[PDB]
This record gives sequence, structure tokens and C-alpha cells, in this order.
Amino acid sequence: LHALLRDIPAPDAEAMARTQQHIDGLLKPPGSLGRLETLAVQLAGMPGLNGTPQVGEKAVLVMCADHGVWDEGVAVSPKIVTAIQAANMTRGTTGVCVLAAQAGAKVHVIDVGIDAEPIPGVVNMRVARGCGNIAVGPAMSRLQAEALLLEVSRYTCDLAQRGVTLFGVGELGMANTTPAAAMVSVFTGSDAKEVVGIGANLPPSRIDNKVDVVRRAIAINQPNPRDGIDVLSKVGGFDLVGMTGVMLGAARCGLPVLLDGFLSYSAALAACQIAPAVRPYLIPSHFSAEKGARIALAHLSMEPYLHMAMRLGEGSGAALAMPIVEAACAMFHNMGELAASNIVLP
Amino acid sequence: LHALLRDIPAPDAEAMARTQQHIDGLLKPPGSLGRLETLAVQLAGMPGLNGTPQVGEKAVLVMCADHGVWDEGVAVSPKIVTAIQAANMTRGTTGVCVLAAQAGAKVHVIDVGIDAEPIPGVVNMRVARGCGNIAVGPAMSRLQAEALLLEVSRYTCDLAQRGVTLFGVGELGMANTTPAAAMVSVFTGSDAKEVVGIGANLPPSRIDNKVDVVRRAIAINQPNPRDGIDVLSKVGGFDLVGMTGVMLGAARCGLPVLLDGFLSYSAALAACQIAPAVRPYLIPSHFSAEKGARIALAHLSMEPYLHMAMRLGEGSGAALAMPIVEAACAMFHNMGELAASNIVLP
Ligand SMILES: Cc1ccc2c(c1)ncn2[C@H]1O[C@H](COP(=O)(O)O)[C@@H](O)[C@H]1O
Ligand SMILES: Cc1ccc2c(c1)ncn2[C@H]1O[C@H](COP(=O)(O)O)[C@@H](O)[C@H]1O
Ligand SMILES: O=C(O)c1cccnc1
Ligand SMILES: O=C(O)c1cccnc1
Repeated sequence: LHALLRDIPAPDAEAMARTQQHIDGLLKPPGSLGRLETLAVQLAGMPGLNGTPQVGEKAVLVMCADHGVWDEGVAVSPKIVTAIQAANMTRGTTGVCVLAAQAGAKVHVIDVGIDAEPIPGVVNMRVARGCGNIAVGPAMSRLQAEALLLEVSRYTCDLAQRGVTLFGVGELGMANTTPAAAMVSVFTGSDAKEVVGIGANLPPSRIDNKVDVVRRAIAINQPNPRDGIDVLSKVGGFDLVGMTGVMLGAARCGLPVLLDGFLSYSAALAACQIAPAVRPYLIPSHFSAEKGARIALAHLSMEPYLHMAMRLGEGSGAALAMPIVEAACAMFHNMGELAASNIVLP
Repeated sequence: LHALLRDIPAPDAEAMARTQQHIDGLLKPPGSLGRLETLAVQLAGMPGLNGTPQVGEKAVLVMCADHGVWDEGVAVSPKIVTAIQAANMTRGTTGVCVLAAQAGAKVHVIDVGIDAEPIPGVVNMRVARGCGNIAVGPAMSRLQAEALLLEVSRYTCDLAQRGVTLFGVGELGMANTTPAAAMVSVFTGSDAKEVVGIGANLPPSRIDNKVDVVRRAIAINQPNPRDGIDVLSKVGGFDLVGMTGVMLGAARCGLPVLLDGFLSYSAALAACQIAPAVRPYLIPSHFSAEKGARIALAHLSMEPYLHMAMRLGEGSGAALAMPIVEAACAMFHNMGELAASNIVLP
């Protein structure tokens, strides 16, 4: 793991410079394609991309797990929904599934800790049958967190070996917006009230309770904000850890990762805390409708491309943004050049 | 024309109600897909869509024309660029071309008034060799504006006959951000300084001049804000008129139109002024980096989905948003249902 972290490559400034120059020469006023140009340059700097903005195969990794904190009354979805939805993931009837197929991405469902019998067709990496209830103690042990980071990290990079060049992250886990808010609070130093949202339709009345649980989780565990692994283990969840692991793996592999929503922002904060070298590989997708979204994004210094008021999770926003990434590549490779038309601008 | 306007269909509330109910029953927390759900409902209300969110063939209509106001020093691109770029449109090397191909849309290049010899391969609807210089008089005659609206309107609806279900609008015309700012100022009652931008890289120093030209155009022509046709004819351009005409045609045809950037917002304001019934058919794409974008969008009461800091025009933003529209359809038609999984939420 320390190895893993040590070996994350820096971005290739040389490739980026060449990309910039090429973009500037395209059939358009310079800088006119805005963020699409910036994105293209970003991709070019990623070592696993072979010095150019390109997209081969696409995959969305969905990390599923249950949380003990569900017992605190923080979620209206029945616990079993995690197991059910996970199975549905295998049938392609879920939101991410439909969106991924639309983008031509393949969905990978990974069980990192669902509290139910194993689901056939789902990749098994189960840590335990749900994590500990963060309201009264830690979600898991440091060892447990580290091992999972390791395992997921490797799975991720292994996919790269098989042609995958673009990843998307997602999750599934009733009550998961609770540990997510906890992490956000800790990493950003914001008060719980500021970052706790309605998650999956939590009734406005039930909010106060959710805010109390978060505070309690923090007070009780005393997570160290300067130690991402500490935070994940104490007030996180298996799903959140899995997401952070995809991020670490893609970065080590020198490949891009599309973030999703609120849950993903949490994981991103952790990953960047653990390894700042991870940052350059991350790509925002959409602006989650979760209350704590703005605070979380500010801390990540990210401005998502999509404003859809989405709040489903599963990696749905990530799938939705994939065509944007492909568009930046298309721009890069298929547009004509000013010079060739004898067009001269100032 | 009055006929045309008279016959624009109202949206089908019945279809919309059925769509809403269907969406609510999908495998997800209700309302969780946010704007994607709203979009799907919007599409269902469009009569040419056959009571369901669906996308068949896609087309982007690009209206090209030159402007006399170019002579006022408001644009850094050489005048000939319009003619050149238009030809390039026929070769698929332009920004819209590349993006449209990515979305599987076909680009239609229409010459409504380029000041050059006719370009083979380009649809000919030329009004004149460039419009009048709005700084000293009107761009064209009312008759001229009306006829063009008519002609474009018809072309648009005719495409519908051939399978097109989704349109995108775009333009090409050096100096066009000038008449656009003029229209915006007039329709919204905002001062010129507030809505005049750098267009295609106009140097910050040269701005004042551009602001003066706009004021002059207005003072001199005295366009009537309550009369969209009056405004278009006086301080608009052939390209802007063409765009408004696509909007009127698609609406009459009961089909959706994706807006583009700043130029398109101008045209949208005019169309909505001319016929409010047009509104429900319009769909924002991206948030243009042009200074007057915010004011224009507010008046249209629209919140674009994409924040890409784009400012190229040509219908590039429109092409970029097409996959979003298709995504809403996919959601609608391919997701599974809560009931079927025995999932019960509150
Ligand atoms: C039927 C259903 C319900 C929720 C779902 C879902 C499908 N897909 C994602 N989520 C989202 O809701 C949960 C987080 O919200 P809270 O913390 O309020 O539970 C996670 O499962 C998240 O993926
Ligand atoms: C090479 C080139 C230049 C401009 C272009 C373009 C390609 N494609 C679109 N535009 C954009 O720039 C023009 C409006 O900006 P202004 O009012 O400053 O001229 C229009 O042609 C608009 O389509
Ligand atoms: O932003 C998300 O991804 C999200 C928000 C609420 C509930 N589930 C997921
Ligand atoms: O927003 C646009 O479409 C735009 C802005 C500047 C120059 N051309 C087009």
C-alpha cells in the first residue's frame, strides 16, 4: 500500500504542452471551446492514456455495502433494498445500468459488505455483513480499511490491463449519506448541520435526528482529519472505502476517474487526503442535489459540468458524463486546423 | 404566417400526467433523477412525439449570414471567415460537425445571407449578400424578415416528415454577437454595457466601441420590444432570423428544439415574443461564457444543463446536449419498476 501510493505517477507536462498547442490550432477562436479544451489537456497528461486524449473501454464500478447506522433511524429505505438493488444491477434495470448502456460503459457490481446472502453474478469482496454503527463506535478496523483499499485498488488497475481507459465510481447502501456527511464534516471542518441532507427522501422532520447521529459519530470516534484512512475506518463505510480504492487504483494506473455525486465526493476527499497525487486524475461529473454538495466540491476545488439536480447515486451521474469526455477527444482528434483553411486570427 | 403561429399546438397534459406516474414508479427514490425526470415529462407533452419521450433522427440547422455592422470594428475575425467556415461545414471539420457526429446528428448548413459567392453543398436561402449595418439603419425590411421566418419554418417542419424528432439550432456570422446583444438589450430592458461581450475574442480595449455601436443601433432604429418581428428586422440579422424560424417551425410541428449559446438565446427571446406558445418546445443546452448570457437566460426563465464555459456557437452546445435528451428517454423506457422488485418506499 505505501508502495502503491508511492508509485502514483505525476502528470506528463510534455504531453499536455503538445496537446495545448494542437488545440490552439483547431478551426475555432482560441479558447472558444472552454472546459472541453481544459478537459482534453487534462486527459493528455494522464500516463495510461499514451500522451493523447483518448477513450477506449469504459467501466463503472459500483460498491455495495450495508451500514450499522441504519438502525439509528437515518434512512427510510428498508435495509434489504441494498441487496435487492444489487441483484437488479445484474439485470441492467437500474438507473446506472440504463445510463451506462447509453454511454457504452460496462457496469461492475462489487459487494464489499452487504448484510445478506451472497448474490450470484456480483463480484465478491465482502468485508463483513454490514459495517459497525458509527454512532457508537467505528465502522471497521484500520486493517480492514487498508486491506479493502488494496484489494479494490488492484482490481481497478487489472481492468486497465483489459482495455479499460475510463472509470466511473458509484455505490449502493441504504443510510450511506450519513457516514458521507460525517466524513465531509471532518475533512472540511464544517458543522454537521451544514452538510447533512435528505439523502433518499428522508422526511424533513427526521433531519434533526440525522444531524445528531453525525455529531455523535464524530464525538465518539474522534477521527483524525489529517489521516484519511483514520477517518474512513472510523466514520466511513465499506462502500465509501471501496470508492476511494477505485480512485487510488486508477491514479496508480495513470487513468482518469469520473466522480459521481455526494457519496463520491466524500470518498474523493479521503483519497486526496491520503494521496494528493490522486487529484489530477479525478474528473467531476454532476452537481449533486445533496445539501452538503457545495461545501464538499469547494474543498475539492471542483466545478462539475452537469447541473441536473440529481441525487440517485449508483454512479448514474458518472455514466451521464462519459459522453462529455468522449466529446473532448473527438474535438481533439477530428476537428480541422485554422492554417489549413488559410484562416488567420489575432 | 399568422396561420403558422395560430396553429402551434399546446402541450398534451394527458401524456404528461401518464409520463409522470410512470417515472414515479421506476426503480429509484421518487424525484431522485431530478431534471432528467422533468425533461422526460416535457418531451412527453410534445405532440410530434407521440405521447412518450422518444428520439428518432437528430438534426442541427446552422444559419449562416454576414452583417454590415462588421464594418464598425466590432469583430476581429475577417469577414471572409463566414464563407470559409461555411464551406468547412460541408467537410465535417468544424466544431459542430465533430460534436454532431459524436451525437449521431446530421448537420444542415443553410445560407441565409453570406456575402460571397454561393457555396456548393450549402442549402441556399440567401436573402442578400449580408444584412444592412444596424448602426446606421435597419438590418432588413419587415417583409424580408417575415418571408425568411416562413421559409425556414417550413424547411424545419418538412424535415420532421422525414423522421427528424429533435432539432438543434446554430449559426455562423462574423460580428453576430453585436446584433445579438442589441436584441437582448431591447427585449430585456438591460443596458448595453450589461449585455455586450467579447464575442470571438474581441480585445478588451475594443469593447467600448462595441457598446457604442449597440446603443447607436437602438437609438437609430427605435425597435419596438413588444414586436419581435420589429426587433429582428431592425437590429437583428438573417442568421438570427433563421434561428427564430427553426424554433417556430419545430414548435408548429410539435417537436423539441435544443438551444445553443448566446446567439440562440437572442433568437429565443424573439420567438417567445412573437409566440409564447413556442416556449414549451425549447430546451436549454449549455451556459454560454458570453457576458450577457445570465440576463438573457433569466428572461427566458431557463437553467441550462451544461456548464462548459463554451463560446464557439455553430450549434456546438446543442449537439453536446443531445445525449442528455436521449438519456432521459432511456431512463423512461428502460428502467425497471419498484413494484416488480417488491420494493416499497414511503
Ligand atoms: C430504491 C433505491 C433507494 C436508494 C438508492 C437507490 C435505489 N439507488 C441509490 N440509492 C441511494 O440512496 C442511499 C443513500 O441514501 P440514504 O442515506 O437516505 O439511504 C444509497 O443506497 C444511495 O445509493
Ligand atoms: C474561425 C471562427 C470564428 C468565429 C466563429 C467560428 C469560427 N465558429 C463560430 N464563431 C462565432 O464567432 C462569431 C461571433 O463572434 P463575433 O461577433 O466576435 O464575430 C460567429 O461566427 C459565431 O458563430
Ligand atoms: O448525490 C448522490 O450521489 C446521492 C444523494 C442522495 C442519495 N443517494 C445518492
Ligand atoms: O455563445 C455563443 O454561442 C457564442 C459566443 C461568442 C461567439 N460566438 C458564439
